[PDB]
Amino acid sequence: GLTGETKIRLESSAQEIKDEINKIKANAKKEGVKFEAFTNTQTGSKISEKPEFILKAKIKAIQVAERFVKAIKEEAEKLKKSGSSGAFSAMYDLMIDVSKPLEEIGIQKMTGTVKEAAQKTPATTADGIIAIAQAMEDKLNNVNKKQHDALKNLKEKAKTATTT
Repeated sequence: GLTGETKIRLESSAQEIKDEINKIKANAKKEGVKFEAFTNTQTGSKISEKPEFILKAKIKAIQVAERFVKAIKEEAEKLKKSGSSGAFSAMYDLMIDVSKPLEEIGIQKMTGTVKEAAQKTPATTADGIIAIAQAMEDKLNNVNKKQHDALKNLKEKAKTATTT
C-alpha cells in the first residue's frame, strides 16, 4: 500500500518534518555533486562557482524550519488550560532530543537560542513560550536574509555559457 503516516497521525511526533528535510539528503545522491565536498566546496567553488546545490538545501532548510517555531507556540496554548508545568517538561525536554538529530540539516542553531530565551521569557506558562517563539523566528530572518544574499551573488555571475 502507498505510504502515508500523516493519514494516521497517531504519535503526532516530530517525525513528519523529519522525512521532509531528509529529502535534501537523498536528493543529493542524484545531484552527482561531490557531497563530501559540501564543506570544502566553499573554496573549490572558485572553479565551479555553481554552489546552487548547497544553496538549495540551506534555503529550503530554513524555510521549512519556520514550521517548528510555529508548532512550539501551538503546543504552548495547551499549557494554558493545563497549568501543569509538568507537561512542558516532557515537550520542552524533547527539544534537545529532536534537535539533536536535526543537526543533520544544520538548524540546531536558531533552536539553541531557545535556551537563552528561557532567561527573558520563562516557559512557566503558555504565555512565556508563545513569546519565545519570536526569538527563534527572529533568527530565521538573519539566516534567510544572509543566506539568500549568497544566492543573489550567482545572479551577477549569470552567463549563457552555463550548461552545454
